[PDB]
Amino acid sequence: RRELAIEFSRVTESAALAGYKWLGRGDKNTADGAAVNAMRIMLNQVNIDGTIVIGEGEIAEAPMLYIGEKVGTGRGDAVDIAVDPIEGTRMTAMGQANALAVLAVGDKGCFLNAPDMYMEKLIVGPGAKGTIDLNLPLADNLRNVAAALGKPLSELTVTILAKPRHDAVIAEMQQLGVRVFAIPDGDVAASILTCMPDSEVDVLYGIGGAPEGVVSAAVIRALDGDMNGRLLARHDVKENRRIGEQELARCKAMGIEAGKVLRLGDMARSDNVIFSATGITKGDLLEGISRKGNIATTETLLIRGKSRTIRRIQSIHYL
Ligand SMILES: O=P(O)(O)OC[C@H]1O[C@](O)(COP(=O)(O)O)[C@@H](O)[C@@H]1O
Repeated sequence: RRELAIEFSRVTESAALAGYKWLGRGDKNTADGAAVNAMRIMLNQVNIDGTIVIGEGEIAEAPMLYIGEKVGTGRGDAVDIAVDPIEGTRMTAMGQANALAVLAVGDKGCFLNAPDMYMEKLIVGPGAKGTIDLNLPLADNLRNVAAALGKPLSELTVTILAKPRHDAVIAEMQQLGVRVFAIPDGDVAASILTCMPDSEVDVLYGIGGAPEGVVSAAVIRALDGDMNGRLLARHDVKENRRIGEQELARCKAMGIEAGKVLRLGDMARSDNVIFSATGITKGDLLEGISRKGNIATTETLLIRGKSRTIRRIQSIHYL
C-alpha cells in the first residue's frame, strides 16, 4: 500500500484547493461541501476498496462521505477511511489561519467507530510515550510528562481548545505553572504538534470531537507518541441530555462504553496507517495555499505508520 501514499496526498491537495476557492467568503457549508465533493471525486479514482468510517455524518444528513460509504475503484485492499475534508471550516469562511484538509487510511477495522460526540483527549509525543493515563488526575499526568520530558513543569506547554467548557481546567494549569496555548479550533493539527520538535507544544489536553480524536490516535500511533481518550455525552460536557442520550444509545450498539478510558490501541488498532494533510491557510503545522496566476502551491504532510520517513510535499500546480 505504500505505492498509494502519493495518491492519497493528491486527495488532500485537491480537497484543499477546492476549499481555498471559498476562503474568506463567509459560507462554512459551501466551503466544506466543495472540499467534500473534491475529496470524494479523487478517492473514487484511487485503487482501494474503501469504507468511510469517519466522515461527514450518517447517510440521512450527509449525501457525500457518509459513514459506511464505499469509495475507490474497488481494486486493491479493503481499507478503513477517515476524512475531514476541512478541519477549520469556520476559519476558512473567515479567512483565518489553521484550515487544512485531512485524510487517514488504514487496515480494515483499524479505527474505532464511535459516534459524533465529544471526547476528552490527552496526547503527547515519542519522548513521553507510556507516561500518561487519563484515570490519574490532570496534575499528575502533567508532572509525569514534564519529568519524562526532562523539563520543569513551568517549562511544560499544553495546547487546548479555547472553549467555555475549558475555563476551569485552563485556570488549574496556569495556577499549576504550565504554559497554556489556547487555540480557537483544530485539535487534529494541534495534536500532531506534540510530535513536531520545533513546536513548543508538549501535550494536548481537553475535550474535542470524538472522530477527530480517532484520527489523532491514528497519526499519533504512526508517529509513535501516545494518547488516551474518554467519550463523554453532550450533557456531561455542556436538551443536550436529549442528544447526549442517543449518543449513549449509539455507544451501546457500537459497541463501546462511554466514560471508560481508551488507550492508544483502543482507537488506532494497527501501525498500517497513511495520514495526509494539506494546508488551506497557514498554521502551526502547514503552509497555506498561495495562488499567483494559473500557478497554485500546496504543502502536504504525509505520514506512514510503517516507517519513519515523515514527508512534507511542496507542490506547484499549473491549474
Ligand atoms: O467547536 P466544538 O463544538 O467545541 O468542536 C471541537 C472540534 O471542532 C474542531 O475545532 C474543528 O472545527 P470546525 O468544526 O470549524 O471544522 C475540531 O478540531 C475539534 O475537535
